[PDB]
Amino acid sequence: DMSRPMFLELGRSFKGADGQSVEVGVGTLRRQLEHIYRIAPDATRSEKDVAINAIYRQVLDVFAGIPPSYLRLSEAESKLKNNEISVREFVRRLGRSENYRKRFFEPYSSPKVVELLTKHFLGRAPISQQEISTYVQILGTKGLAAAVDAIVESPEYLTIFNEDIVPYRRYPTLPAGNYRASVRVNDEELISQSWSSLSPTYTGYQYVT
Amino acid sequence: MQDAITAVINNYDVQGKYLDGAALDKLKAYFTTGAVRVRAAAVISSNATTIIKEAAAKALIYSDLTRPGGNMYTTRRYAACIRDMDYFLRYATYAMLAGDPSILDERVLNGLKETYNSLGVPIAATVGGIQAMKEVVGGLVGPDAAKEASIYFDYLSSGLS
Amino acid sequence: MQDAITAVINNYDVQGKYLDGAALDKLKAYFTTGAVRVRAAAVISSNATTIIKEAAAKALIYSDLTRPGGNMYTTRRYAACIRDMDYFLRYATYAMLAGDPSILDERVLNGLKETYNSLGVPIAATVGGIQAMKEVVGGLVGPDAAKEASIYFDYLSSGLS
Amino acid sequence: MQDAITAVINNYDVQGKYLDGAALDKLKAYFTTGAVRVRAAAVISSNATTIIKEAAAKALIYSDLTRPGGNMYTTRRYAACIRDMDYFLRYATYAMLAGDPSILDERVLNGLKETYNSLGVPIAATVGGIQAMKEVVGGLVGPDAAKEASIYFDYLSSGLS
Amino acid sequence: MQDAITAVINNYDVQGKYLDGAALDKLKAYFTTGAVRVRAAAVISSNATTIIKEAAAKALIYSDLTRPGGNMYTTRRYAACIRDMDYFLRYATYAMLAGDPSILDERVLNGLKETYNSLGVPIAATVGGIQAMKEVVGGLVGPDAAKEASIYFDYLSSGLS
Amino acid sequence: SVLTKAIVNADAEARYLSPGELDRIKSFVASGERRLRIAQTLTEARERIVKQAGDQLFQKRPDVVSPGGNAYGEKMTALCLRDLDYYLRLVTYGIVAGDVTPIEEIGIIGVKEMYNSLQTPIPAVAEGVRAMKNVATSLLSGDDAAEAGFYFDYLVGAM
Amino acid sequence: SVLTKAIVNADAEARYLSPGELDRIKSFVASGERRLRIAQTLTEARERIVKQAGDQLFQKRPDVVSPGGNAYGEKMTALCLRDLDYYLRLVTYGIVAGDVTPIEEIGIIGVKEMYNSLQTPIPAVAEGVRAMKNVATSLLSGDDAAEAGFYFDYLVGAMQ
Amino acid sequence: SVLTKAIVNADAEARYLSPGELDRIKSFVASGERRLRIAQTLTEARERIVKQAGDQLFQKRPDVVSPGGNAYGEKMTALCLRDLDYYLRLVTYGIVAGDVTPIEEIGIIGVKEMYNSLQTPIPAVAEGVRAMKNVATSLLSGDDAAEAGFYFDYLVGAMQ
Amino acid sequence: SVLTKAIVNADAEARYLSPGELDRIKSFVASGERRLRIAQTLTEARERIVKQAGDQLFQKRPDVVSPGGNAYGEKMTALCLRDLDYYLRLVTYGIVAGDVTPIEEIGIIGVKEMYNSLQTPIPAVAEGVRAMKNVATSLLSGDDAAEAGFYFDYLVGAMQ
Amino acid sequence: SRYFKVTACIPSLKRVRTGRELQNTFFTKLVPYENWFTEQQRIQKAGGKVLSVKLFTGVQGANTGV
Amino acid sequence: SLGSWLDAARDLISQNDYSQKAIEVE
Ligand SMILES: *[C@H](C)[C@H]1/C(=C/c2[nH]c(/C=C3N=C(/C=C4\NC(=O)C(CC)=C4C)C(C)=C\3CCC(=O)O)c(CCC(=O)O)c2C)NC(=O)[C@@H]1C
Ligand SMILES: *[C@H](C)[C@H]1/C(=C/c2[nH]c(/C=C3N=C(/C=C4\NC(=O)C(CC)=C4C)C(C)=C\3CCC(=O)O)c(CCC(=O)O)c2C)NC(=O)[C@@H]1C
Ligand SMILES: *[C@H](C)[C@H]1/C(=C/c2[nH]c(/C=C3N=C(/C=C4\NC(=O)C(CC)=C4C)C(C)=C\3CCC(=O)O)c(CCC(=O)O)c2C)NC(=O)[C@@H]1C
Ligand SMILES: *[C@H](C)[C@H]1/C(=C/c2[nH]c(/C=C3N=C(/C=C4\NC(=O)C(CC)=C4C)C(C)=C\3CCC(=O)O)c(CCC(=O)O)c2C)NC(=O)[C@@H]1C
Ligand SMILES: *[C@H](C)[C@H]1/C(=C/c2[nH]c(/C=C3N=C(/C=C4\NC(=O)C(CC)=C4C)C(C)=C\3CCC(=O)O)c(CCC(=O)O)c2C)NC(=O)[C@@H]1C
Ligand SMILES: *[C@H](C)[C@H]1/C(=C/c2[nH]c(/C=C3N=C(/C=C4\NC(=O)C(CC)=C4C)C(C)=C\3CCC(=O)O)c(CCC(=O)O)c2C)NC(=O)[C@@H]1C
Ligand SMILES: *[C@H](C)[C@H]1/C(=C/c2[nH]c(/C=C3N=C(/C=C4\NC(=O)C(CC)=C4C)C(C)=C\3CCC(=O)O)c(CCC(=O)O)c2C)NC(=O)[C@@H]1C
Ligand SMILES: *[C@H](C)[C@H]1/C(=C/c2[nH]c(/C=C3N=C(/C=C4\NC(=O)C(CC)=C4C)C(C)=C\3CCC(=O)O)c(CCC(=O)O)c2C)NC(=O)[C@@H]1C
Ligand SMILES: *[C@H](C)[C@H]1/C(=C/c2[nH]c(/C=C3N=C(/C=C4\NC(=O)C(CC)=C4C)C(C)=C\3CCC(=O)O)c(CCC(=O)O)c2C)NC(=O)[C@@H]1C
Repeated sequence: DMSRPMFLELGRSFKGADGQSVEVGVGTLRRQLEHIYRIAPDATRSEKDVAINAIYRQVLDVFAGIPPSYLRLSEAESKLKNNEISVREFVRRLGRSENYRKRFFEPYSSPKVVELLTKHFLGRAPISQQEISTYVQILGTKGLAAAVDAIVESPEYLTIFNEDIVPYRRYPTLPAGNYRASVRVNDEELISQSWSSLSPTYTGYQYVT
Repeated sequence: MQDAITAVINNYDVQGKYLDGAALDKLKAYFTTGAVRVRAAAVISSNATTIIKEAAAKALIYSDLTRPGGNMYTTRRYAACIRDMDYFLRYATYAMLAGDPSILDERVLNGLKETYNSLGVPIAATVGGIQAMKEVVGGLVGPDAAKEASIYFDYLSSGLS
Repeated sequence: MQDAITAVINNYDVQGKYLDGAALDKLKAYFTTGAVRVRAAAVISSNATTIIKEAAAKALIYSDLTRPGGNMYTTRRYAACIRDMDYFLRYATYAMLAGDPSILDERVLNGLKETYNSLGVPIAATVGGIQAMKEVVGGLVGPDAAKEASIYFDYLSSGLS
Repeated sequence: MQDAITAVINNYDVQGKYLDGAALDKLKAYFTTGAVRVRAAAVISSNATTIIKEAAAKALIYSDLTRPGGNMYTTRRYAACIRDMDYFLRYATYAMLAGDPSILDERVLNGLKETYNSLGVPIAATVGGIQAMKEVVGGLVGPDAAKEASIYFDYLSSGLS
Repeated sequence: MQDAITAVINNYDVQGKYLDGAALDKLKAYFTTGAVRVRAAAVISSNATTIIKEAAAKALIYSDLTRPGGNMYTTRRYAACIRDMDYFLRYATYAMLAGDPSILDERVLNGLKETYNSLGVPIAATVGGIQAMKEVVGGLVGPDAAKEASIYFDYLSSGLS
Repeated sequence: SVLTKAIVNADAEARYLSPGELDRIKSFVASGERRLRIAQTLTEARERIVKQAGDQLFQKRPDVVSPGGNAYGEKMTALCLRDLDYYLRLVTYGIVAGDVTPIEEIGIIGVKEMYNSLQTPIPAVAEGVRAMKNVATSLLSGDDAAEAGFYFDYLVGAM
Repeated sequence: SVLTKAIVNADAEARYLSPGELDRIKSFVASGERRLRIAQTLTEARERIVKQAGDQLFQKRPDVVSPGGNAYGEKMTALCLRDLDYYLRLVTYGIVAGDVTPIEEIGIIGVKEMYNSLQTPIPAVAEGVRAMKNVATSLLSGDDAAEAGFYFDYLVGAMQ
Repeated sequence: SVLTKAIVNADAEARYLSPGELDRIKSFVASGERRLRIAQTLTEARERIVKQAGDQLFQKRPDVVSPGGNAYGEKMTALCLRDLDYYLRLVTYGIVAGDVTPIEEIGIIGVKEMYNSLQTPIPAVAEGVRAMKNVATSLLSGDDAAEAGFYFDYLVGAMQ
Repeated sequence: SVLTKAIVNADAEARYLSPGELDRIKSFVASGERRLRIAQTLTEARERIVKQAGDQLFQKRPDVVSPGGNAYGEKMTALCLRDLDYYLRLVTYGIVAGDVTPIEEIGIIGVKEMYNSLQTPIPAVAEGVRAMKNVATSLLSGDDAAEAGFYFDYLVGAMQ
Repeated sequence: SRYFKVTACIPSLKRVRTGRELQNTFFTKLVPYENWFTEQQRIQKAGGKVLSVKLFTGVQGANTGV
Repeated sequence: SLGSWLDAARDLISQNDYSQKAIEVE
């Protein structure tokens, strides 16, 4: 538009409404919902306990974000608060724990077990069928614990989190298909099975009368 | 997520428009409501445990659900149910402060229905429990606050159903 | 991924056949082309940043996309677009060396359409940007190289569309 | 970490004493200083890159360190050194707001000497760089602010040495 | 790690010197031996399992070590010992190709002694096993390579002792 | 404090303080003198707050101070009052800090464990804090009272 | 906004909003009316601020408006001014929000990468923002100017 | 192939191919014509190589061709020869590729586990491959034989 | 170097060096004598190369040697030449190593950050290296020049 | 099970990181025995140096209870 | 010692007897 200073005219938007917003593609939320936590020895107990709670909530999928006491592991927590072990070594202990095995290994099938491993430690969906096959062969030939040890030992693990950072949800995008997959595993695949076998719920009795 | 202030800003940013008086009026509206909301949020946080207990008594417990075969039967499932109730209450409080329901759509409502269906959690009863919480909350917060509080509870219920 | 040499080998391995003269001829064909491809790849790598800049100037920038409301509006989205451009360029270079389009299907093309659709990225504009890069690349590499380079760029564009 | 306000509280809590007028006076002293500190912090953040450049020019660069065989030789080492300088500046600013040196001990100072010794980083030169930053900062912040700022820089330097 | 070529480069880089005739002579000395080393490495890799068997037979087994009370008693500890033997062989081969012992310091000798001391692994027997491997290898690789291979095995042994 | 909280978030994100974070510090330091006044009032009236709240508590829960009850006996009754005094001191610390960090570390984390061992009933400690709120609030101006109330409510929530 | 930031911190802690966090929200809502006025002033004077700031920037750095420089030519000079206008708009949004979150998502993330492709020098851009602050400060009341300053400073800090 | 390996390493680093990696590709394309000739020679002589190698292996190890041994009996002996033929085919593929990557997927991964189920002794298999190398080397020119040797050695190393 | 890179990849896989990797080592040692000659030529002509390249760069970009520009003034111009000399020395090291590993550690990692503090413009630096390549190419034989070009190109790519 | 106490110092030689990496750089830690061999290798490949190793728990040369 | 509590607590016990009130639902 003539009579209008050119710098104003170049900024104008012809589309107006019906145009994309800041929360359109990746969006603002998933960033800034990600906190790097590092435990410091000096840190106050209230600071330390927020990070410990974050470990529990990533690795055991504690949506509520505050572990129920039976889920906690206390000796490991004391060694972590003493700075005798690293956050990485605490995460390794959690996976070798029995609560891990009952909630995540025993109900699932091995290919789903692997998906849950990468999600729980690593923050992402499995990258490839070749990645799935290696971990499945570990589970079948050696423990659940040996598979837990492999991911934490993995180079990916060591680049993104090293020893100090608590794992976080990261939606990569570097490999192909991983951004979609990691959205589906972190945002839609809420856990949908019961860990316990006993006292199955009857379908009826939906309404409360 | 988005809040009321950011929602105005975002609408103007897609237009590329600087903020104008009409936009400013919407922002002004939020700022008057704000003080009330803060007070309401503190009330809810302090009485959160009570709110859940009352709501469960009103809808969930003394029912077939608690009796054997019911989803809320077994201590593990009872505890899970009150855990979920607490989540919903906390997020509703966040939404009320924000003045926008977006947060509910993002964290609370995502995949919830499908998960519930696979679990066998009864949606209707859950909705009933949300509505029960709303009534209890309404009393505590007081009438002016209650209207604001109600919309977020209603938003959750509609999403779940 | 798979390259021209491995592609021949794999085809003979499923047959269980030992390598024969006809197979050898295909391998021989790749080996003559190879030297040219290596030179082209080095050119592209050195001029990569410039190639992207020129291609953006030709298609993406000074447009509605950059103007407010457009998907390349905001620094975050602008940066993401030029990042994707760089990926396409890098993978096309890999494909040209390999002499096979398979790697593009495995690493670039798989899931791209669906991802773009969820994001709201406009495919047509992206294709346009790839075509722009091809033209710029064609100039730098020189004619003999350009023909080889073009097929991989075209393969990407067709996949996206 | 600990701040001035919490430091008073902690001292009274170990005694078991309720807060008294003398304690209140120390708290009151911090509250008057506070406004000045906030202004100083904003100045430092805006001029941070400049502060580091000036300080490096004064002490680190045009020296044997930058010349081959020096610790700051190679781009990787140069970049690491200016990264450390930025850390020191940022933490000193945090300490100045807090009004307590504790955070420096907890995060910056702890393990630094041992790490430096294994790396081969020269402590004396580092200290020199911190002292240089202090002088530059002093100018920017202005005199009243400078006195407060100086003590935290001095605390870092003494810890490192 | 560093190899022969990078050892020269690093030595000149700290001085900031362009490569000179003396430097060029050292590099030439490596380049002329290179082909021989490659052949030796292939021999060792193909015969690796045999080399370890022969070396154990000559120096470790049929002894008190393998008998109860000995460190290589139990399948677990026998397996650990021949695992370590395998690495020593592999790393010595890497060193021989590189023409530099640095890799042995960085990735074998460092923290091996401390681990061994805590375990109580008997050093003399280990060194004996390394020396035994050296003797075996010399035969296989032949005149061209034997001298070159030997020095890296000797370097390992002297590091432990 | 407010300061600690702001700094900790910044350090984690490895950044200088945001304009928002700076603003919150400014607001807090302006409020400082008022906060100190609120704390002083409660400190002065400590003995009264504890005692009057104690009396209400014993009326509300006769059982605790009954031969069957845990709190029964003078020594036990003193301890229950001592506890109330401790909690009141904590509240004052919170007010001056402008946040709960001090309160939380000293009095709420691990609290469930300690009282459960003692067998003192927590579903009643909260009531004692509520009681204390009512007394304390009556010695404060309306604006001051509201500020003080938040901290009391936090305690009740945390138990 | 202040609200968004507070909620996000609470979510991470998995807690209801703290008394201190609630107090911060209260302060923001009180300040809001003043903030709106400050933003309105800048909006009205926008055309002048951009123009004056541009001139100062070009005086500070002849090079950008020179054959070598990126800004050289009418179209390019306009674009450089357009960018300054964009940053001013963002600052106004920031002032009303009480936080830089709006500013940061639209303008400071990926900014280095965008400018590097364009080949625009980042330090010059920062100078233009500094220039804009000086013009804006003169129009604003002293108290208002201080508030506005923080947001301007953040931009300068983010891209330098 | 050489190409595949180079691309894969670059992709992991997320970088364009290094000058050194490009040089290696150039060298490989020059070598390729010679490599094709070497492969052809081995293919032509394959039937002879397998037979001669078989004989040597059985002479080297009586046990395999003994009632206890796995190779014992006509069917079993045929299978052992078939295996030798398979490994020779793989070697030829490797020579043209310039890398064992193709060989490795088809022949070296899971080989221990496969043979262990069959109960065939792995060291004997390795001996058969060594035998094949000796025959093959004699047919090949000295320079050609060295190239071929490496690929044969890799197999022997993998089955160990 | 070529050697270092091969060993490092093997060590990561915890395997002995592949036949392909061994072949690449063999090729490199054959190439080495030629490489040494190329490096010597550049070393002898170094003073001239740096000087001529500086000339061209300043001609191509007046701005850097202008009051606004970083290079302006004698001392500054000397430092800019010193930088060019550093990069030339690195390139020579690269040619003998057969890889950019030496170059990369000393010169390409953290380079953006270093130059940003100095405020030196990175694209100009890249131009200087391009200039150096053109001078170097003229002195070198055509085949030699191509080899040298790759290393120069890598630098230009990295400083971008 | 046996456990090792290990001190190590690790440099970042491939990249320059802005976030505070001191905890990663100097890390005394307790490692299960079965993990240590992998963890030693990892430190060596990074070009870290292993300053100290002590066996915290477990007895040297024990045939059982290991 | 909690001396102030010790005297105040007995003063409270003497002034009023809790052993009759009985809990009130309220
Ligand atoms: C540029 C020509 C066009 C454009 C691009 C654009 N892309 C995104 C976001 C994403 N881009 C990808 C795509 C890929 N990931 C891969 O692995 C591959 C194959 C190698 C590709 C090509 C992904 C997954 C994302 C999302 C995650 C991320 O940001 O990393 C955006 C931005 C969306 C956002 O909200 O940031 C844009 C703008 N869009 C245009 O306007 C151009 C036409
Ligand atoms: C109680 C009788 C005495 C007491 C105890 C006390 N301990 C700590 C802190 C720690 N306690 C331990 C000890 C262990 N952790 C373990 O895993 C085991 C072996 C199974 C033991 C026995 C540890 C490691 C800590 C430090 C870190 C942590 O909290 O886990 C304290 C707390 C000190 C603090 O402020 O953190 C106390 C009070 N002290 C007494 O007063 C009693 C005499
Ligand atoms: C008796 C020893 C104590 C006591 C009991 C009590 N319980 C309730 C109410 C409920 N108790 C349960 C418990 C269970 N549900 C389960 O699935 C299991 C495990 C198999 C248990 C044990 C439930 C579900 C309820 C809620 C009501 C319902 O059944 O739907 C009450 C009533 C409290 C109320 O207000 O409803 C009481 C009194 N109370 C005591 O004080 C005794 C020491
Ligand atoms: C209470 C009113 C009703 C009820 C609840 C209930 N929920 C579960 C199990 C799950 N609850 C969830 C829900 C969420 N996970 C999330 O990530 C989110 C959103 C972010 C929510 C709100 C999930 C995923 C589970 C599964 C695993 C888990 O417990 O963490 C149960 C237990 C089901 C079981 O068989 O274990 C119950 C009982 N059910 C009722 O009957 C009430 C009407
Ligand atoms: C010339 C092409 C451009 C230019 C160069 C320039 N550099 C400086 C100052 C320094 N340059 C370096 C660089 C290096 N140190 C290293 O370790 C390496 C890798 C081997 C390099 C490349 C250093 C460290 C300095 C700082 C001073 C010092 O060395 O002690 C200047 C001086 C400017 C100043 O000091 O502010 C200049 C001019 N500048 C241009 O504009 C040309 C395009
Ligand atoms: C600059 C004034 C001097 C200089 C610095 C220098 N530092 C390193 C390497 C490291 N520096 C640190 C220091 C810190 N990391 C932290 O987390 C903190 C506290 C917040 C500090 C202060 C660390 C841990 C490293 C190692 C890894 C890293 O990059 O962080 C180097 C590089 C040495 C090397 O070879 O790795 C240098 C050069 N050296 C000088 O010469 C200047 C005087
Ligand atoms: C007999 C069933 C088979 C057989 C045995 C055989 N063993 C050896 C040599 C050794 N055997 C062992 C075994 C052990 N040491 C231990 O610590 C344990 C666990 C408690 C065992 C079982 C050892 C260590 C040796 C090494 C030599 C030594 O005794 O120190 C041989 C000779 C090995 C050689 O290569 O000469 C033999 C023959 N072999 C068969 O064929 C039978 C089926
Ligand atoms: C064999 C020649 C002698 C022998 C070996 C032996 N070693 C161990 C245990 C370990 N060996 C290592 C060593 C390494 N760490 C490294 O990083 C490297 C370089 C690649 C090496 C070689 C380690 C870490 C361990 C402990 C963990 C593990 O078992 O993997 C043992 C076992 C000791 C025990 O008591 O368990 C043995 C027996 N000892 C002998 O008797 C031979 C003389
Ligand atoms: C002026 C201070 C400096 C300057 C600017 C300049 N910019 C361009 C081109 C573009 N600038 C942008 C910037 C933005 N898009 C966004 O989303 C935001 C945040 C809201 C910004 C600030 C964009 C997208 C472009 C690309 C072209 C387009 O808009 O479509 C140019 C011209 C392009 C060129 O390189 O020729 C210039 C000159 N240049 C300077 O050097 C000044 C210091």
